[PDB]
Amino acid sequence: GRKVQSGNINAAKTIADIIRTCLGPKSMMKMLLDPMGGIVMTNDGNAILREIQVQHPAAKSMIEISRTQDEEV
Amino acid sequence: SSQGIPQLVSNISACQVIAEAVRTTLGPRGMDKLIVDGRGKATISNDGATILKLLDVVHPAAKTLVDIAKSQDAEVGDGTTSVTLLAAEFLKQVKPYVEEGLHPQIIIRAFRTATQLAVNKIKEIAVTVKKADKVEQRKLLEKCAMTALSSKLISQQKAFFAKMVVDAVMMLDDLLQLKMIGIKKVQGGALEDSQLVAGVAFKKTFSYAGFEMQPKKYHNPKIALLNVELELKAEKDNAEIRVHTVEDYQAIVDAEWNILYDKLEKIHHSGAKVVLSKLPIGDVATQYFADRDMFCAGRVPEEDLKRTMMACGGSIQTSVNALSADVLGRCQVFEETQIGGERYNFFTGCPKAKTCTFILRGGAEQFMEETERSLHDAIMIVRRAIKNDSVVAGGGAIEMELSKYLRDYSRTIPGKQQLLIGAYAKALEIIPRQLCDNAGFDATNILNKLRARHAQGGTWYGVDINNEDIADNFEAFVWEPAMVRINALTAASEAACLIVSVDETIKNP
Amino acid sequence: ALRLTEYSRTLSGMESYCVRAFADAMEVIPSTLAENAGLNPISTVTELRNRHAQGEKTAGINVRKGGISNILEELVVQPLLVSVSALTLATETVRSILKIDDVVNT
Amino acid sequence: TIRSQNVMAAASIANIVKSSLGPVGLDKMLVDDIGDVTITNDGATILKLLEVEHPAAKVLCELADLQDKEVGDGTTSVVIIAAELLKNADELVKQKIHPTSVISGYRLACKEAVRYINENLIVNTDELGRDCLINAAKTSMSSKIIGINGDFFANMVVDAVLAIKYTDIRGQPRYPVNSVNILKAHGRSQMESMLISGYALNCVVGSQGMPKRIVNAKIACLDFSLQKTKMKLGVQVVITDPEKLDQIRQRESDITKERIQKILATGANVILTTGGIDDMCLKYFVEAGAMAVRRVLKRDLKRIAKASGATILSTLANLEGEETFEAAMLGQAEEVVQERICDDELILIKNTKARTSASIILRGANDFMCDEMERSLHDALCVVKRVLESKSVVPGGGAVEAALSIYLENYATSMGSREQLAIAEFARSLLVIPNTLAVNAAQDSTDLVAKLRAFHNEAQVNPERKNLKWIGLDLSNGKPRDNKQAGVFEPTIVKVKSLKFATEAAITILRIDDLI
Amino acid sequence: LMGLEALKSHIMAAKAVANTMRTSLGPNGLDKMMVDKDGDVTVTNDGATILSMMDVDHQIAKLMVELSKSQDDEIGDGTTGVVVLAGALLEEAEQLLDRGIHPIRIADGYEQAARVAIEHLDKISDSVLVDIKDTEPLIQTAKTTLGSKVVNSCHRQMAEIAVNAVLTVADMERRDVDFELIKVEGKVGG
Amino acid sequence: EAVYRNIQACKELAQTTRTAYGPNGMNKMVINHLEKLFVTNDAATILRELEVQHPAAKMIVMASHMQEQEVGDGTNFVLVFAGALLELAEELLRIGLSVSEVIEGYEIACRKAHEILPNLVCCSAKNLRDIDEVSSLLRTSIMSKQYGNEVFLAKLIAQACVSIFPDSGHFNVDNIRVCKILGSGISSSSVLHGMVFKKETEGDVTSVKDAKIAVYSCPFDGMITETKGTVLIKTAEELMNFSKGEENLMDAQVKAIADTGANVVVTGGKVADMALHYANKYNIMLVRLNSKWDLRRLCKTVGATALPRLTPPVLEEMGHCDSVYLSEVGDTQVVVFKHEKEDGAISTIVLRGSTDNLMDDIERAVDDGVNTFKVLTRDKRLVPGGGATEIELAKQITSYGETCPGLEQYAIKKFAEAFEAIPRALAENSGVKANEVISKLYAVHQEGNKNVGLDIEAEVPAVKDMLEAGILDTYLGKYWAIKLATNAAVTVLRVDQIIMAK
Ligand SMILES: Nc1ncnc2c1ncn2[C@@H]1O[C@H](COP(=O)(O)OP(=O)(O)O)[C@@H](O)[C@H]1O
Repeated sequence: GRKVQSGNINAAKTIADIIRTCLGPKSMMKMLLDPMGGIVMTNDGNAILREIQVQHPAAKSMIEISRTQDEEV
Repeated sequence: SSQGIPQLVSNISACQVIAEAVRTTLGPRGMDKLIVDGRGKATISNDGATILKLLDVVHPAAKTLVDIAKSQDAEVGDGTTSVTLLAAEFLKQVKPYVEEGLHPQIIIRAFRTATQLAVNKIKEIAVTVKKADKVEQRKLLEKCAMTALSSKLISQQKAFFAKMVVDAVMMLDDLLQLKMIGIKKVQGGALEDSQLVAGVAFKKTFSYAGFEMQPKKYHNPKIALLNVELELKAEKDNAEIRVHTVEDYQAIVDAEWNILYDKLEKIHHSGAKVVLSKLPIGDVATQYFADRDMFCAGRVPEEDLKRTMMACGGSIQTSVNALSADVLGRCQVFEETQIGGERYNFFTGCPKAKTCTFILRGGAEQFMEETERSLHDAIMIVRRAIKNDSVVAGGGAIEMELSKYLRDYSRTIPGKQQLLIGAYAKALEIIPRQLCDNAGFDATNILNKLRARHAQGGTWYGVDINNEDIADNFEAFVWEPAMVRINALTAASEAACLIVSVDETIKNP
Repeated sequence: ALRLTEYSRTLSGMESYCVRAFADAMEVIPSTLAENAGLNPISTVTELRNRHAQGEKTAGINVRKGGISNILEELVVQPLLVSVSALTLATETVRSILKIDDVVNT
Repeated sequence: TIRSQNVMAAASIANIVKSSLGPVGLDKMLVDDIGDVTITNDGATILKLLEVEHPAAKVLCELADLQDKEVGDGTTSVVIIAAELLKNADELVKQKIHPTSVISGYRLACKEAVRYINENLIVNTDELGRDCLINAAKTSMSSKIIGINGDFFANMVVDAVLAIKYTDIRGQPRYPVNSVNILKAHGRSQMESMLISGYALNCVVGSQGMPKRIVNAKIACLDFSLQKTKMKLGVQVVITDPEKLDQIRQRESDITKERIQKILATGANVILTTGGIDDMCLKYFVEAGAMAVRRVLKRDLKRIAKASGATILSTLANLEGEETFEAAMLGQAEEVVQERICDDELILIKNTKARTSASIILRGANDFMCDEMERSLHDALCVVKRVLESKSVVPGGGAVEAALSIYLENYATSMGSREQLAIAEFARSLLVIPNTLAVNAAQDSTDLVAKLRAFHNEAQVNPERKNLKWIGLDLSNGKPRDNKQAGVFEPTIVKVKSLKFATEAAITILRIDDLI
Repeated sequence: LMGLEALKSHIMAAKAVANTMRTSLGPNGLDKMMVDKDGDVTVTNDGATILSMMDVDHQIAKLMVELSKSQDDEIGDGTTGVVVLAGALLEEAEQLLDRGIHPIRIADGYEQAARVAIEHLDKISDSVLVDIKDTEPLIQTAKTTLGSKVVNSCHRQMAEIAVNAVLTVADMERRDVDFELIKVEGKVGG
Repeated sequence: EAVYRNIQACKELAQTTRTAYGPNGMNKMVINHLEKLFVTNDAATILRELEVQHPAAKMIVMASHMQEQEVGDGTNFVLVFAGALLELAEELLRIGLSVSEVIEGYEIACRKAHEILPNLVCCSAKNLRDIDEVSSLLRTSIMSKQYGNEVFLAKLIAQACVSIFPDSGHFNVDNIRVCKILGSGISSSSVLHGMVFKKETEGDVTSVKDAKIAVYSCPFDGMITETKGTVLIKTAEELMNFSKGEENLMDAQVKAIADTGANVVVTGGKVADMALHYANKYNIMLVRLNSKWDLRRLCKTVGATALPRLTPPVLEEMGHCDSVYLSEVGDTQVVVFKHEKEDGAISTIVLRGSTDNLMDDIERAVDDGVNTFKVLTRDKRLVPGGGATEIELAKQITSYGETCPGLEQYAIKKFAEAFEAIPRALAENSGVKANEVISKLYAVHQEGNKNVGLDIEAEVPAVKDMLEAGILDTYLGKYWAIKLATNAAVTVLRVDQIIMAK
């Protein structure tokens, strides 16, 4: 249980906590605060994933494997 | 540093801190210690037990370490520092292993198993070199002692100390004795004159008269011991009422000295000849003894007083009166002789036989201020040679035998315990390592030589204390008794396991 | 170092003490050759001094091993000119260096 | 902190590459640049890719890459062994041991260790492998077991490697792993698989108007392809002739009657031809008997050329058929069968001369698991090939690093000089390979290294137990196994050079004193 | 605190003692001024008197001054010589420790150095003629040794009285005497 | 928030107390307000010194004290098990379940455990004679506190208890006292009928028949109510005159006050050695160097009572005994008072050892052994221990949780996992990784063996049957341990805030 796996898990938990509310017919709206000043609304998780900033390399690799998932199906 | 591994690391670090204050002291020619604490006064000592007693062990791990180490009492050999350093180096060699997340109880089991195997190995290989019938064992006791002090200049006086130590073997024949080891410091003259005298000897005498006017061949003197002063009356006493009785100014102390004269008559017809006391005695009293067939030997330290009272089988008095009883014994002969530059006193024989001593000349400080520790240790050596049946080669030779046996038996054990047994065997190496380091010449080379000389051939090889290179410590009669080393090694192992097996130290304010 | 310590003993003035210091300085190179071998420098240098003070005027540290074995065969040898040039050039350099009080800019 | 600054950097590199030493090791994310995310678990790749920042790490990785370029793949073993040597050497130096004494120690330890391995720890392939290769392949299968299967595949691969034994100069008969004609097949009972001597092609089915249904004496190769169309070399349309534009192909087809006469004179009755040849062009040779087989591809071409010696471009140079055909490109063999096996009409060239290749039909229900067994069996073929490389092999799974640790420990006390403590410290350092292989398994390193080292000491001290020389950890498990009766093997040359280069690295980086 | 650095600190304390005893030995030595808390001031060349009240600064200096004080009856003139010689021993010992030698080995090297020093020193000089009877070369010795330091002028009388006093008591104890029987009574006024 | 704080405090308390659980428990340093330093592995003492200032910690500690005063073993089981309850309740609350649901689930799970555990028992204690059998029954409790040297203490305790356990089905807790005279060798210990003392003033025992005891911490007078006589230490000659006086008063005691019950006077303060000689001449003994608890014990076991200051003796504080005689057990003088059930019901052992720390370790071992004997006498059925019973309960509670639909099942499952925490506590102390051994124990235990547990002796995590191995706890001990542990857990969980009042 080294710190690197803990960081991997923490990044996965953060991104999954962001995405969770987008599941189901009653899914929540999400807020995208582009530092230019505008806001992008979204209902589903792929749209928020395509432009969410992930500075942590673990979350970035999670995004890459999500890209690998979504390109297939 | 709260629970488990961090707290154990803190405890073993404290053990290392308290060990470094004693590790340098280990060895016969140990690099000694200076302690200032206790009243702001200096003291110099080359004994691990002494420096541990005078230093205060505030830390709990150090507290229990020194308690269990001194519980072995190290009366026979310098075992306090050996036990302390073995325990500390067990902890040192297991520090990384407990640090990497090793449960502190399998290590306790490892220490117990390794110690049991080491004890069995020592008892199996210890040689019972003591033939009882043949009396000429002196011809090897003398060699053992002279080699225990082979470092200093021994042209022919080696034989004199040899005869001293062996005749002291038959002189401390009965039981384990503590006065016998002290030797009276003498200043001036050559070192040739060194002869045994029974009983006790006393320090520098004052300029009191009666040195020979009353012959110093007291035959069967009854012994007197004192704890109350007889003093001069130079201080003035006031009596001013009238001038008719100018003699009354001194009659007040004349009455006191008449009472003391009655007490001295009580002593005189009680048969007591020589009076011992802790405190200086007035000159007038000294001449009273000189005239009245008795003698003054006061202002002597209490160690000689307990020495003499257990010589005579009596007790202290804490009084000047009520001495007309068997509270004191009867020595055969008292003599006082001018030896070198100072007049000394003697009680040869006394009534009992557990009391004797020896006279040490040489006209120097170096070799005899050394003696007060070195021949202390050397007649201790011969006492281990006499009164312990089996012996094993000292100077770390047995430590290398264990560092080989326990290490290979570790590499034999299948379980994870084997690595810990190997660390244990490595920790045994500190005694030759530290003993070599305190002798100055580099420890690493000597340890490599000991490693390579073991595992093939003779096992008795160890550090040659007198020289730089290696030698058979057993052949040089530098022995350590089997039983005492079993107790020391077991005590060190118990100290190590007791330190390892404790979690947080808790205290309530 | 041995013979020149003897010479400084026979010499007079502060020059004698300085020549003794010359010998004590030069004993560094055998010490550091030992300190680049397995042997501890101090024991090696004192052993070499004792050997040269007991005859055996050629003893040192070789390359084929680390111990003091230079009686013959495995001994490492050089033409003296390299050593005497080392001495002469180093002595001239230290003469120049101590010959200085200050370094001035033009 | 002038030498420890180098030792700690090397130890950090070892710590990074450590968690991926064995086949069960973890994955490493290496990013030499932003966004270039890479995930590999073989330490050699990360060492080639990890951007070291300290010159000690620079030189250690340079020596690791030099070892990789020299022989084998033991780069990981080199790095961890060398850096553990460095950590323990710095521990020795902290104990006032002089650095060059440790240098001489490690040098002599490496020499004596190489001697020990060469003289009593190598086991020879001419003694080994008659049956043990079956269980070695089983161990290779253990990584990707997909059911009760695996024992039959072990017999399959061992019989193949015996059959595909590449008789060659220097008496070192190993085969190229890619040569074998492994073939995935669906609609099959996947727990069987047949092996047939001779290479196999991407055989034509459902269009064989050519009567390849009968046995052939010899096969002829052809990487040309006569065509009505400008898809391949030799066909041109720039000619200014309404006839010649079409009958260039017809003239070539009539000229190839000479070529088929040549192949018949050589011994061939069927000629195989690469893609792009017309089926109506195949009819011309079907009518004359020397029929032509379509759809053989570049991999088929290279397999045919390397196995049967069918060097098509040996004497034939232009696309025209007027040039000389001879045995220089004949598919030299004894006979060629085209039997319908498992609803597939595979073409098998029995007893291919100048290289006796074989064909593998990998029976499997689905594409993904077919590719998975292909990968696993390729790994098994590679591991048995690596065993066969050196003609002499040592027990893998860390048995050597453990056994050799005990011998170096014993041989340290054999000598008195200061180097022997370095000998001993190296002996205990070399156990890092068993330690790492154990850590990479869920079973703790201490207990398993202890059991391993005790077994090896039993082999060293109880001479009756000489078969105990080679118990090591299972690479893909956490128990000590007899690594000849079963288990993995690794070539003696690659690991002895691994130890040698590890020691040379530990000398070159430890003789450093300061950077100025 | 511990080890060789602590021994270097001890060496610095010894140098503190040695450098102040350095200027005092010999007839031309520089005297110190001794001041007590009462403020009394006295100048003296005698190293023993200087060390009699030299207060501790770090403890090992107190230990060594007590060691030097303990031999005043036998050491005689040159006790400050003892102190400066030991200080030089420690000063060069610091260089030896810089060279890396363990302290006990330079210690036993110094004891064998003292041994060879004693062996050579027994052979260094000749013997004066008889003491008890003639006493005239002994008068010359006492003049050229004692009256040169600080007394207003060297003259025969103090030396002659001292040698007469000792020879009245010198021969009984096999050519030996104890100073318990000889004392000084200082009484200013003449 | 405060719930999580209380759970964290109790978690750290249970963690710092857990390391001493099991036979191979880890010792700890103890520094009480007497500043004496000793190492121990006993929950009772380690908590009695540890200032648990957190009120929840104090609640669990006093629940442990109530468990200890009701039943001997399990005082550390209560701590570790309540800690497990609170950690798993913190997990449930982090999931989001309310305190009410988890406490009600813990209550129903405790009721189920108390209902099913009597079915869990596998053996019952036979007759308490046959010192071998009762030794085998004390085996687990004796090994629990001290390890490495265990059979000797079991035999010692068995002999001590059986030699005094009456024919009636009753036995008293304040029966076995301990005497801790120093000396080499633990194995040199022995048992004596009645009470013994370590060492006192010398004397020739004349009270060997019809022994009676007086006890004074006041001037050594001992006059009868019908006369006046006293000793006043102001001058020597009349001090001897008094010494004669109160020696004659002691003679008058052994003559007439013996009918009330006074022959030998117990002195709290030291008396002159010459007065000891007079006591020798006139045939009266005495005892000296006794702590106030020693006087209390001696007087209560004879029916007497210590007098703080001078008062003529009356029947209200007289002591009765059968014999006062002497033995040199361990080569050292020890006095003994022997009874024939006139009062009796007391037996005392002598503790032998080279250190007061080991002396206290033996003391706690003896206390836990005698308390185990207590709880065995009134409940002769007793439970297979060493992790076996906790895991059998854990499996049963897991089955019950799967049997209970809806909510309350979280608390049932976590209560079973709290059971699971016990062999984890054994595993961490025994040097074996907890997860592997607990999983292997489930593997061998869900098969129905029902008596498997953590094998300490194996260096590798493994299991063995504790029934034939001799590791087995008391039924009532574990029953009340779990009962008050769950009571403490449910009470502490029912505190959502820590509030101060004046
Ligand atoms: N030989 C043993 N093996 C395994 N566990 C034991 C053994 N002996 C005792 N135990 C455990 O220890 C418990 C009792 O000891 P412990 O709780 O540590 O101290 P105390 O009895 O004072 O509360 C028992 O309930 C049992 O679970």
